[PDB]
Amino acid sequence: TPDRLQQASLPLLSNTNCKKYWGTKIKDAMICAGASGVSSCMGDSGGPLVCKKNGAWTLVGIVSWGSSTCSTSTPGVYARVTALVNWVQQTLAAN
Amino acid sequence: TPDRLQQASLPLLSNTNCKKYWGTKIKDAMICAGASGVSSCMGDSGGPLVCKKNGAWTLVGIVSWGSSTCSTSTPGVYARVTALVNWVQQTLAAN
Amino acid sequence: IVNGEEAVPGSWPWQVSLQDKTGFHFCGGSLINENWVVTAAHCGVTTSDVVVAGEFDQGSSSEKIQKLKIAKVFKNSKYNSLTINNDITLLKLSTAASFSQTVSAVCLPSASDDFAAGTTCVTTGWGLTRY
Amino acid sequence: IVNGEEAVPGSWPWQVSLQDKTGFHFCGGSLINENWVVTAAHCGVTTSDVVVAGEFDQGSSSEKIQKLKIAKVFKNSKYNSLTINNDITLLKLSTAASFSQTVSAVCLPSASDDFAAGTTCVTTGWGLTRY
Amino acid sequence: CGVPAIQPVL
Amino acid sequence: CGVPAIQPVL
Ligand SMILES: CCCCCC
Ligand SMILES: CCCCCC
Ligand SMILES: CCCCCC
Ligand SMILES: CCCCCC
Ligand SMILES: CCCCCC
Ligand SMILES: CCCCCC
Ligand SMILES: CCCCCC
Ligand SMILES: CCCCCC
Ligand SMILES: CCCCCC
Ligand SMILES: CCCCCC
Repeated sequence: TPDRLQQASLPLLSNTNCKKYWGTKIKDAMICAGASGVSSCMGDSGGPLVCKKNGAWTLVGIVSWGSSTCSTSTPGVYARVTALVNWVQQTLAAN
Repeated sequence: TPDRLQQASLPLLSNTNCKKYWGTKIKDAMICAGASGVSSCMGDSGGPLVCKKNGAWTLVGIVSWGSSTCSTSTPGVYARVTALVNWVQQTLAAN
Repeated sequence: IVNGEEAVPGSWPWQVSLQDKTGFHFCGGSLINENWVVTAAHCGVTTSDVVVAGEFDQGSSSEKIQKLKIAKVFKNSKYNSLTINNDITLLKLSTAASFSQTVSAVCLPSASDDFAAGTTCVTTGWGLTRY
Repeated sequence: IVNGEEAVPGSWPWQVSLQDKTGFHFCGGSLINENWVVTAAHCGVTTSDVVVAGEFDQGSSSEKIQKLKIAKVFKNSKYNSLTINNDITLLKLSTAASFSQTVSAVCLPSASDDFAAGTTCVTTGWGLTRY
Repeated sequence: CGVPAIQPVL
Repeated sequence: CGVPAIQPVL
């Protein structure tokens, strides 16, 4: 575990292309990124995957799971925030 | 996921013998069982591994993790209750 | 349990089912006494979740199950999320279990307790029977 | 991040560190506003755990970090522990974050939001740099 | 503890 | 939201 905050650029893959690595473990509320030479790893979980949209950094994914070895050739799996923003908006409104 | 409660007999392995399958992922507060033809699987987690001692069923392990495929040739990994009973006794006393 | 057998109703008294407010069983557990339930730290139990004791058939509505509310979650602070070591959490019930012919406590070992390799034990629960 | 780079101090404002009462960082998180933090459901966050904002160097005692107490854990009830699907939990802070030059909120997308394959984004955190 | 009213059968 | 006071450098 590093003492200071790290960062890594990486591309978004398609679920179809990601099912080639993970098959049927990839579900609708999951979005893959990686296989680029970098990899999120144990301790990064819960963390953010951000992309810029209209020059503002916006939450696209949550560090969920991937390779047990954090393989940088194997795509990481993040929770698809786009599919989970409705529940978040519902929760914040009511609480 | 089955509708009714299942059960399975299985032997306890040695950590040394279990490190042959899992290597350095096996830590001191973990105890293996399985590779016998049965396997605990997703949804069993948190569950009990009991052995009889003096004719009373006693908590020896907690269903933790194992094979992603629930392979019945690969040993499952349970939390070693023997190593975790001191903290439990401390917690119940104080709360 | 992949390749397991159907348990006898009521025979594993301490076995409880952890389910969220959707009705979904995500983890198992064990009654160590009438107000405390032991489960795995990795299970991620909150207080929106419920403990269900006295159950055998999850799809049977005639069963006299006990839906127990969680007051507090006591995760073991030596629990390591990265290695998944020290994976044990205690659940203090806000409502105490009524012990019966089907609801009871499993025994806890002594720190000094010894369980040799080659010894046959038993595991129970409603986890995948196939993958 | 295996093969990542050291971030610039203060540059990822919303990034927070989830740590138990032992001081141990188990998961990351993101401030969506001054009273709410988004993390993963599988992280297993309780209220004995603390949210730490305004941090860069975990081993630096001179930093003006913000240790935030969790009031409630809102696990997504569509979260599936077996498949690890719908892995998102909200954390209501009992004590609100003070937004500064280093502590702020990341933007949330619209359900309708579109992010194509081949698009380059960024991931941050204090997870293993090697395995 | 450890002794069920309904007995297990393996 | 989304616009830090300290700017990222990749
Ligand atoms: C183009 C550089 C990528 C570095 C990480 C694999
Ligand atoms: C001796 C019978 C074992 C059955 C499970 C593999
Ligand atoms: C627990 C029963 C499993 C039967 C199918 C392998
Ligand atoms: C003794 C249980 C029989 C059904 C599963 C093989
Ligand atoms: C915990 C022991 C309870 C016994 C009731 C008579
Ligand atoms: C996040 C930095 C990793 C460097 C070692 C591969
Ligand atoms: C830009 C960060 C440099 C240190 C890690 C390669
Ligand atoms: C959530 C918006 C806060 C703005 C304070 C002026
Ligand atoms: C689980 C059996 C309990 C025995 C003591 C009343
Ligand atoms: C994270 C930057 C916040 C911009 C709005 C005050």
